[PDB]
Amino acid sequence: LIYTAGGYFRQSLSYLEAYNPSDGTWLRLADLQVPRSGLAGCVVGGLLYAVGGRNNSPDGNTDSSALDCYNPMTNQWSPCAPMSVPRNRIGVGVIDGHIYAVGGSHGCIHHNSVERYEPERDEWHLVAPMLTRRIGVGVAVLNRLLYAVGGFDGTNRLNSAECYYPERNEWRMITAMNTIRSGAGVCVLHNCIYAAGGYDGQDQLNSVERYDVETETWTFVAPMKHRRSALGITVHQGRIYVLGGYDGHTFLDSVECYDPDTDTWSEVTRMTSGRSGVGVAVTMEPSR
Repeated sequence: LIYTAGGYFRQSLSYLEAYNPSDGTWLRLADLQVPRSGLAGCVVGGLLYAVGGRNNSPDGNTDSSALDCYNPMTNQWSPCAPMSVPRNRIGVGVIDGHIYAVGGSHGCIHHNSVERYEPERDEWHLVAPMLTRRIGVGVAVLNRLLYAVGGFDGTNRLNSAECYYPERNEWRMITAMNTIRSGAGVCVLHNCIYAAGGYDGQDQLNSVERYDVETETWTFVAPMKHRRSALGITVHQGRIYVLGGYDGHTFLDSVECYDPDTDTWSEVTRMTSGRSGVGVAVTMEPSR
């Protein structure tokens, strides 16, 4: 199942829902302990983690350092140790069973800092900072290297990308994308990094481009049907799924699906309500 956690629709949301691409159903699961938008999702050892984000409520506006863990076998959330700082509009990636938290914001602070979570010790530790402050950064892992793509440095939006080498603890700039994107969806499919949609400071985007490590080159592929920034993204069974987002007028409930064999996008479902800034990941279906 494709799990979507939190998100925004003029309030941060607490929803955890899981899409069955065969059934078509949306399953409604235990609410997040705290309503959060701008968070990221990932899965380690079959557990779903909700990382960072921000609680936009009618009574407050607090960025979040929280790490929370959802178990599909108990349908229960439990908290983890938090990050060293709050990180709204965070990106995350998983290497070797460890969660890397990348960039994000805390008030006016635009982070270049990066930290690493170890599930077996419930500990975070800071690692080398990025070359660039990036909020709304897209994050993907390819061959155990961690890529940070695009984002917003507080003044300019970015097409640059950089690559973290864990065992050298250093960041290195790579070829920049063809398009400036903050709040894009970035994931890995087969052995390419995909960057889809986002915001260039003027328009929300429908274009999609993919990075080949071998040629160190970004190539455009087919665009999505709907322009969207702050979309959620994941990979399920060899296909990319993009969820929701914001198109300058609407918080979308559209979910589109990319087939790399046909280089075609299609709309496959709608979320139960439109939202942006969700955390998305894929794990084992809730045990019932």
